Amino acid sequence: VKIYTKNGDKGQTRIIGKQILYKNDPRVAAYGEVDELNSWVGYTKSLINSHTQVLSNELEEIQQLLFDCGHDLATPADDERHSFKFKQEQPTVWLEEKIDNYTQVVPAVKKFILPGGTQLASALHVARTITRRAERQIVQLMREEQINQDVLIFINRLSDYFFAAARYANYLEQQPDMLYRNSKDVFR
Amino acid sequence: VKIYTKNGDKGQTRIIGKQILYKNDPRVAAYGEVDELNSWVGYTKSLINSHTQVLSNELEEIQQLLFDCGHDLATPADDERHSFKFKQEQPTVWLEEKIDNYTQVVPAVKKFILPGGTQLASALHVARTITRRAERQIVQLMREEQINQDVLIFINRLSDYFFAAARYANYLEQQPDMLYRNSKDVFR
Amino acid sequence: VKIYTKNGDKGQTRIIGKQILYKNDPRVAAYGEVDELNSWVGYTKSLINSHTQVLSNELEEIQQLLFDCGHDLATPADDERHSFKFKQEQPTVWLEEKIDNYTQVVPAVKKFILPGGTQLASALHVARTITRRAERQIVQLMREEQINQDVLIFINRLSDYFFAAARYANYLEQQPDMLYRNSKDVFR
Ligand SMILES: Nc1ncnc2c1ncn2[C@@H]1O[C@H](COP(=O)(O)OP(=O)(O)OP(=O)(O)O)[C@@H](O)[C@H]1O
Ligand SMILES: Nc1ncnc2c1ncn2[C@@H]1O[C@H](COP(=O)(O)OP(=O)(O)OP(=O)(O)O)[C@@H](O)[C@H]1O
Ligand SMILES: Nc1ncnc2c1ncn2[C@@H]1O[C@H](COP(=O)(O)OP(=O)(O)OP(=O)(O)O)[C@@H](O)[C@H]1O
Ligand SMILES: [K+]
Ligand SMILES: [K+]
Ligand SMILES: [K+]
Ligand SMILES: [Mg+2]
Ligand SMILES: [Mg+2]
Ligand SMILES: [Mg+2]
Repeated sequence: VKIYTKNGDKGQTRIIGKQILYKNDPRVAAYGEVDELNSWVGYTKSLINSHTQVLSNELEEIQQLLFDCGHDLATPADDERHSFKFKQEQPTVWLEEKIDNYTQVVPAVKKFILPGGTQLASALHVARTITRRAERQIVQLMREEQINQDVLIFINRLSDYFFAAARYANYLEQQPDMLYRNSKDVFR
Repeated sequence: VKIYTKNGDKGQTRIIGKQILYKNDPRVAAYGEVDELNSWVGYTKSLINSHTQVLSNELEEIQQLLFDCGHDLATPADDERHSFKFKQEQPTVWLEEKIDNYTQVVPAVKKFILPGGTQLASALHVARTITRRAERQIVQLMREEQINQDVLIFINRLSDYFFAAARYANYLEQQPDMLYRNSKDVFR
Repeated sequence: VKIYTKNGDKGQTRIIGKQILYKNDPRVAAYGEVDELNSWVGYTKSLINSHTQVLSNELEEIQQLLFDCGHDLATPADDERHSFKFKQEQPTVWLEEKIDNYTQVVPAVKKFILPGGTQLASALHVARTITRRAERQIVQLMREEQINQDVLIFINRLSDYFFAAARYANYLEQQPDMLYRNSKDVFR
């Protein structure tokens, strides 16, 4: 079992189906960024402590979902042999219930917060912004190729999830959020 | 209060003013990368310990400044309703005094250093390179649209600040820097 | 000694040789991403503990090699004054022996694993995906300019190294890997 095949040494790689693409192709970038997010989520999960244990399981669940998302991003819409498997409905509602819960429990802001606080909250804000980077790449792909739009819906919602969870993480250790000092009242 | 509006589910988003852009638009990428840097800085700040407490306040200050920078990056130069608020002068001189101080105190190198050392120093080198990534995106934007050039000045200087602070962080725990073994004498 | 020259304040910068490029130029991005990887590796190394000490030296070695790689990426192929110095052969075989060893020792999977586990294993998966991001940028450069193809070979192999090392890191603390629940048997 050798994970190195050396077939990518010239800069091309296989997607799902028969097509090979350059490694910088917008599709390869899209699921590559999802993979980087997925690794970051694993890193974030590794920072869980006794105050923040309640977040551990859902972070693992998100990793499972990001594999499902990446699968579809790797799959051309006109590949006869492979189909999209990701359905946004249940995963996205699941995220929304957590955003709702976490928004309700934490102290309310009007103003932008500094992305920071505890190590876990800060890692969740990093997750938030990597998710947003991945989303930009998914949009890049979408503008050139037919994608499963369900992935974009979920990935969009997911960065709201990470924002909400980051604030929740601070709340779980009673670390106050800090406000952006020049912020207008932006959350309504 | 629902932070999820679902208006971005199709890949477009509002900037400051009335314009909507695709999420992968160079402007949205520019302030998105600034936001990722901002989250990283929060993460770096969360790693401060009793040896490195002297760096905590300025890292928070940098977060405030990155919100000011992102505001202007989000604002088209011909938006009648919104103006640039960021002025580079004082923030950049403030960075320069710290670069000066930190450069003076730490052991002098000629040669490239390995970006590493303590956890905080290493996080500061990560900050350095995320700042540089954000700067590249700001330049991408600048080549297509009129930006507040003050933001570029500050963001340029900021990666020098993170280099200097990373070396300072090592010095604060008396962790020696390691040299790149094939380095020419590059700092003069 | 002032590391800030202010010459890049307008968005252009020098490469090796006489050429100046915009900071978002594909070459500047390529070695800039290598620099971000290099900083991440330093961060990963800073997470080493008594269980994982055996990985510390090779991570430092990888930092040395990434400087060698970046040098060549910074060097145009037709620069009369500067030459490529990186040779892939020995560094890449060195990576392969470690991939082999680490693959052999850890429990075998068929299926995709969640990128996660201990803090160090998770950081190694982050390294894996930053390496892959850098590789995409190196390919972007290659499609426009003649590069030292040895760098691409090594950088390709390196993300396999980080995958193998991440699994090894889990094994060193006896943290089980978790499988992607919808994975097909992909490793053969
Ligand atoms: N740099 C990269 N960024 C994102 N995705 C990649 C990258 N390289 C390959 N891929 C995708 O992820 C899968 C696994 O990567 P892998 O390294 O095995 O591919 P490869 O580089 O083509 O092969 P090899 O590394 O054996 O030469 C590939 O089949 C491809 O779909
Ligand atoms: N992926 C992204 N990367 C960077 N910036 C973004 C991204 N998506 C939106 N933005 C910018 O940041 C602000 C807040 O993001 P937000 O998620 O609220 O926007 P949206 O995705 O358009 O809306 P929603 O998530 O409610 O559907 C936006 O108004 C826009 O200026
Ligand atoms: N944002 C960036 N991303 C990646 N590489 C960069 C970036 N800016 C400069 N470089 C490269 O790295 C080297 C060091 O960066 P440095 O900040 O010293 O350059 P500069 O911005 O042109 O100068 P200064 O910061 O003094 O105005 C440069 O010579 C150039 O090769
Ligand atoms: K491989
Ligand atoms: K939102
Ligand atoms: K500089
Ligand atoms: Mg959104
Ligand atoms: Mg500079
Ligand atoms: Mg490969």
